[PDB]
Formats: sequence, C-alpha cells, structure tokens
Amino acid sequence: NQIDLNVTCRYAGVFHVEKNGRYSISRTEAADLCQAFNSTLPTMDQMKLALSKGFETCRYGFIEGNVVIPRIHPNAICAANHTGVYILVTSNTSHYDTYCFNASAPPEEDCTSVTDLPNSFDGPVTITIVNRDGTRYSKKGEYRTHQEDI
Ligand SMILES: COC(=O)CCN1CCc2ccccc2C1
Repeated sequence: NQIDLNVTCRYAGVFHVEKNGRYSISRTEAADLCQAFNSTLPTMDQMKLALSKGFETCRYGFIEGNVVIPRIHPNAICAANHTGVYILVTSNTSHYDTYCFNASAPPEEDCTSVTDLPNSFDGPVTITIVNRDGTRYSKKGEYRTHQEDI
C-alpha cells in the first residue's frame, strides 16, 4: 500500500509530478494530488511563465484544461521536436502525469528538495516523495477523493 511521487524543481511555482514511475494519473486524481501539495493545476499562462524561467520535461501531464509538455530545447523524442508549451491534440487514453502550481514557491527556479505533502489526509497509504537528487520523504496518508481512482 505504497505510492511513489517523483517531483521536479519548481519554476515560477510550477512542477511536474509522476506517480509510480509511469503514466498513471487521471484528471480527477491529478487535481487531488495537486491539492495535497497545497497546489492547483496550472493555467496555461502559469505554465508559459514557468517555461520562460527554464521549465521543460519530456512527459505529458495535466494542466487546467489540457495535457501538455513544456519544451525549451528541440528534441525529436520529446513532443516531436516542438518548443513551447506543446499541447497534446489526439490521444485515445486518459492517464498522464500532472503539473501542479504552488503560489508560495520562489518566483524563478527552485531546485531545492520537496520534503512535505502538507495537505495529505489521514489514510493507510505510505506516500513517498522522491526528489531528482534521490532525497525522500515519506508519510502515511491518502489524497484521492474519488472512489474510481482507488
Ligand atoms: C522532468 O520530468 C521528466 O521529463 C521526467 C524525469 N523524471 C525522471 C525520474 C524522476 C525521479 C525523481 C524525481 C524526478 C524525476 C524526473
């Protein structure tokens, strides 16, 4: 009864979260996950500012209203060599990573570790935050509010 959450640096408060090392988050779970980090799904404008501060990934994830990949450098295997906030247009499937936005983060790049899931609720799951440098923080709790996600 364990969930690993891989988290990135924040860029203008925006970060990427991947659950259990694979595309595995529904739209509803993504909102609940961001809420657990006292965050929200980013708007497109928030994501564009994050991009301008250095944010890029090679993974699809939810924002408010779309699934996107922020890209700074063109790479053939990431968003088909596009740059900018690449919007996923056509897909059969519903599960991705998520982006989240924390307004209380620093204004530019913050590559410090994340060491709390401050708004998790009581529950039986061992939830582990994993930072890119390997630092880990674990707590027992839950964050999913929709049964179809459990
Ligand atoms: C930046 O997001 C990506 O393109 C996927 C990279 N993942 C790769 C795995 C990983 C593990 C822990 C914390 C962060 C990350 C970042």
